[PDB]
Amino acid sequence: CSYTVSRPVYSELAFQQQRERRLPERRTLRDSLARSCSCSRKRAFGVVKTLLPILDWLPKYRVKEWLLSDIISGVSTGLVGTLQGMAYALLAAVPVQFGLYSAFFPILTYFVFGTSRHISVGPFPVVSLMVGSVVLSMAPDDHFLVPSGNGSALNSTTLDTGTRDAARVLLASTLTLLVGIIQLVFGGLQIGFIVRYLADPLVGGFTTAAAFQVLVSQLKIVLNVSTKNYNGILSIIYTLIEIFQNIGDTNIADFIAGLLTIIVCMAVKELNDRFKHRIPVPIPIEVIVTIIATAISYGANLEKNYNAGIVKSIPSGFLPPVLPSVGLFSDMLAASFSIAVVAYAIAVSVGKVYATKHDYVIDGNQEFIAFGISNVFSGFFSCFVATTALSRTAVQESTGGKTQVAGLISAVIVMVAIVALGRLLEPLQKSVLAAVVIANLKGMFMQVCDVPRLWKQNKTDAVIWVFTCIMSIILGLDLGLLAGLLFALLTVVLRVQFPSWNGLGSVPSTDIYKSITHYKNLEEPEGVKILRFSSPIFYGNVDGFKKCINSTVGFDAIRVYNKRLKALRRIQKLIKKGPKVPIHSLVLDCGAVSFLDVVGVRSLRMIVKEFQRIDVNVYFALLQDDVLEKMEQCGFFDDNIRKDRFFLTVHDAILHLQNQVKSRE
Amino acid sequence: CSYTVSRPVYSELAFQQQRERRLPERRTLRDSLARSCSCSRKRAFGVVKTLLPILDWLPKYRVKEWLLSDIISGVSTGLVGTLQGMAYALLAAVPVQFGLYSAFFPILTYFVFGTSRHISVGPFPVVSLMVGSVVLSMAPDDHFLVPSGNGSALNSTTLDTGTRDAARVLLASTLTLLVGIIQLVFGGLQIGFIVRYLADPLVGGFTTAAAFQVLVSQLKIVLNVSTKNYNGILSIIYTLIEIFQNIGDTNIADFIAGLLTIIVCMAVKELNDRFKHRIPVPIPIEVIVTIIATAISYGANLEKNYNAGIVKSIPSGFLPPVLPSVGLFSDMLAASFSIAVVAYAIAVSVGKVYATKHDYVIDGNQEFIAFGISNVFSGFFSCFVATTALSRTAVQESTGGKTQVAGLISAVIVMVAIVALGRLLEPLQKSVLAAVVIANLKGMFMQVCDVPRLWKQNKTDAVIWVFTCIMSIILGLDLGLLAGLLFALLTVVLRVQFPSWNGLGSVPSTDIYKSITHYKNLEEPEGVKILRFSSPIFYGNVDGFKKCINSTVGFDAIRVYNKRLKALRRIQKLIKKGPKVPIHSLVLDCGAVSFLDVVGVRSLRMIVKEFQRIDVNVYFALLQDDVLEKMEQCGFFDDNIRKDRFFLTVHDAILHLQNQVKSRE
Repeated sequence: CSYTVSRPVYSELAFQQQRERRLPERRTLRDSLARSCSCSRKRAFGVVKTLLPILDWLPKYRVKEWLLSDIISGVSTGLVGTLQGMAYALLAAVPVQFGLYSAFFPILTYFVFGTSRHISVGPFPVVSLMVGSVVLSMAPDDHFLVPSGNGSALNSTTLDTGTRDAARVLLASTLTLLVGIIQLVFGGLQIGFIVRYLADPLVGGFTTAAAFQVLVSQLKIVLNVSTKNYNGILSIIYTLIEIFQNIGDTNIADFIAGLLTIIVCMAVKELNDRFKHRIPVPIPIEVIVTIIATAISYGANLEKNYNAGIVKSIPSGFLPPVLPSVGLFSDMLAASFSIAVVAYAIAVSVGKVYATKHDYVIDGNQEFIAFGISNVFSGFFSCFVATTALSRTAVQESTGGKTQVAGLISAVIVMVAIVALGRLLEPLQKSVLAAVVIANLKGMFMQVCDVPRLWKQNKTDAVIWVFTCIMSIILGLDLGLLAGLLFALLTVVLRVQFPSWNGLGSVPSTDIYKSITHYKNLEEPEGVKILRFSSPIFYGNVDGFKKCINSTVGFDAIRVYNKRLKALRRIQKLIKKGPKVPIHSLVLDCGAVSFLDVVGVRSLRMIVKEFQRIDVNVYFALLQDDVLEKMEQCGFFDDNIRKDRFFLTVHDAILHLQNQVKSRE
Repeated sequence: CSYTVSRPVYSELAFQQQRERRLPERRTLRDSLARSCSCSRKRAFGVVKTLLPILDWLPKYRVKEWLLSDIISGVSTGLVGTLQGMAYALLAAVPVQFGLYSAFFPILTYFVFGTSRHISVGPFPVVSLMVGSVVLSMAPDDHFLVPSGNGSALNSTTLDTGTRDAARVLLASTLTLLVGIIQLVFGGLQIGFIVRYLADPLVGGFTTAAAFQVLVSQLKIVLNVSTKNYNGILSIIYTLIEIFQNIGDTNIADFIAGLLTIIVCMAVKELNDRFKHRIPVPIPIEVIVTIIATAISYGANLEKNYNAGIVKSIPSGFLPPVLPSVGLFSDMLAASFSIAVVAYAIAVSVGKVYATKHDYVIDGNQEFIAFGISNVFSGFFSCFVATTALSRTAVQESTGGKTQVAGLISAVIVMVAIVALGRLLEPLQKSVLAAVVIANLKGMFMQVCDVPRLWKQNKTDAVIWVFTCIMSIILGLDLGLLAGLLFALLTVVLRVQFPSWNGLGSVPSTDIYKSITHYKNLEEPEGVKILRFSSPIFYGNVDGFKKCINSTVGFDAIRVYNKRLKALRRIQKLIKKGPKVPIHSLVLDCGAVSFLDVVGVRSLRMIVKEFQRIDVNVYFALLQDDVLEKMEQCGFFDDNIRKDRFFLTVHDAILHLQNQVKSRE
């Protein structure tokens, strides 16, 4: 309707006098720590109710209808889990039997501390790759070769397959303990704002470039070539050239088998996703392609006939717990910190997707403790880092999943695949397992189509995507995440250092002020020049704030005062012998200021002092209360710059000048 | 007087229709690049005048009295500068004559490109300490010892003084050449915003730590003790422990002489600073104490009698130019970058001080270019990095200085002290030169008294002072500057990630809105809840923004919908068988937003969608045009969330809500 007000021009002091303030809360640190820790039984039961989420949904189960859906979904993901687990184990340089352990022990721990319902904890292609980089860099192949075999001329320095795996397993298991501890520290100390720095373009660009390194790494298994485990700078570029140089030393059997299941698993996946309305339950294409693979490889002995690469290394048994090799945390702390954060970032991202669709909330701090205890419990049983794969958790939700009981039943399928089953997968070719991983890389390879979308959107978000994608390819993969966080935080500083300053003018017959570079019919007060400056002034944009003022007034407060004294010598010598035209005032619309950064507030007192010497007043328009209370402490309100210079509304500053020139020409 | 307005409630569309916008400037990069480079002679004359500032003040001289003033200031500053150079030569591990060289050529170079008038370019204690640390880390003492001298049992591995000085001088020349190249690159590319990151507390803490390290080094030199040139982590602590262990192996004469000259110089300096009104020109205490030291040390032969440490290494002659040892840039790039940055920062600080004290302006890029050319010209004549010392430039201002001619006369003093004089300073003890440096450390040691002042002020800036001071002591000195800039940027990011959110309410009979946590008599509209959020929303403060919304509304937009759908199943099953109370709207006062970081506008749209499902409208109050134009591109205004939801003024949203609840119950 109508918007009419009638109030005096309360600048700063006409409003601060009659308005009583609130008494601030006293320090009383002695009572604060006492009031924090409660003694009632409600607080004691509350902290345990959220620490062990099993006491929430297990007593409130729905055996009538929920138990039936968990069994059919458990046996579904159990077959997909035991195959993806043994396939992702090749990305971490660990033997194939330790991949099944990563799909059994972490699930048993994510049943009493987990705060999700539709998350299948297990291996992950990106996370297992980062673990494999640590195992290869701290235990290479040329560090275990023993000279034996009565060679021709020199010592028979043959491969030392066998006892070499014990150096890789103890190294991978020790890494997971450090990963679990870091997650417990972030969850215990309630510090979770570090994961907020991993923006969606940063994680999207990181996973896209990580999919390339997985593609090159898995291509080595498909072509059955032998690289030199190049690690460091341009690791993916160097290993890609070595594969092309060793194309002749490939295996036709592994190539024709690996490329065949690549087309089959990908075509059926896109056919099932597109034609979802026909059949609700996705057909286990990854499972049926493995059963037919081990069946063909068993009849025709591809190990002896075509010299293919088979597993033939499944002992089909458990192992006693082994203590981690403590002492290697110094050379792995940098890599473990990156793995622990990227594992939690993917866990929450995938978890929140299936949380808003089934309308339930997932706690953030509990997710750290949940994966923290799982990684520690898996480290004591020779496992690698546990996460949640989007492809594996999609099977548990599509086939019907309600609680974590579907995952517990999925652990029984992996359970029988270790004690009794597992030996049947002996003649399975490693190229088939190296292909089901590439078939799931389609979800991350299609993320490149978001770069043109982010370019039409905020351009700074598209640069972070390309920066992280390239930096996670040139300089390793763990350093790419660190080089992306620093570049992302630097972009935030660049946006608050170079703000969007305008020339706000007045709209006729109203009180609203809009930018002069966006509208035409905006009138400005005669003599007054209004300037808006977002991105509150700090030590970095304090010099730019001076340039913004000099640009909107047309002159410089230093050169004008210099020319005055340079010309005043002629005026003061006439007795012995014998520019700032338009600017009347400067109303600074500092309404978007958040902090002060006293290093920068010293210039605000200087700016008023500079313009006061050239007969120009520098008023303020929209300073907040939390900033004005900060100026009083930083030594700004002296016997010259009083509070009357500040105002509450931008139109109040103009009314103060218009009423001042009428009573004083 | 009175502040009355009368306008309709223009929310977003009632104001955007009748208000014509301005046509944006076309890209036309061809004409922009063509219009950038000018063809007229005026632009060429201007760039030549601003590149070589000698053509400005030299033809406009005032010989009559300026000649005598510049002559006296030049002889005084020449004495002071040759003393400071022969003193700082010990901090750079180079011989004494090379300090005199570094105090001669940079002054001649800063005469045609310099843009200041009261700057005495030369050595500097901090820069000399950094150069000496680099030289010691890249050329230690145990890397040149030759076994010779027919020792007792093992090889007589005596000291190899001599040819080591050539290697140190070549290394220092390469370092200063790289510094000059980096400065020229920073100046020509017009990139000067990197120096803005060096805040005043950061520079203060860095200078305090550098003064502490200089004190430790000069105490090592005075006591005549030999350390193991420890460099790296905790270098100052290690060398202090080594000095304390080797106290017995000192020289009584050098120690007592150093203590006496320290006391004398400090007493005379404080007496001249306190009683300034008595005598205007400061008495050259350094000059007279050096004269009396070299006079006493010549009569009584302190070299043979008391076995004191004298110079006895002044050849008193020039040297042909030497080409720098190019190829060592890889192992000194970071050190040269830090040295150039700190030198330019100190130079700009001193120039701005002595320019605002004499009412003139000094350019930044021209200063960078001038210092780069000076360092490049000094690198070709066996010198180190050049800067301006606050103690040396104070003499040129106190004794009377108008132009850089005082520097040209100051070079003639060093000129006559290099070719002919200088040999008279042969018996001068190194402890006397190592004491004037400590006497000049009083200005930086008193900066510790600013920590209590910055604590009462903005506390985040007082932590940067202590953080930089400690980090530049534990982990070297060059890394402390890098560890301070990153910490400062992280502190800036933390201030824009955790904003100061309030509960703004309405003041009766007015239209201004103040924080509810600062005033008592503030009334809020029935049902409406206003929330202000500074520090524009980005990928880091999205969860913080959600938490602030949930705290200001009292509930959670997800848990309420969860409970609604969990209670709705009981309602929809009765046919088969047979919270959000106070919150009516949420006006977000997003007036302090600068950018939106589309990852954040996605969360904004998600919030608006979530609150729409619980019958709660989320309006906006003070969104700027530069943010709305970004939201229009980021895919926010769909067929459901129109622009009518946005408003121009905070009171307009309240008026609209009141009209809606009056016209519709």
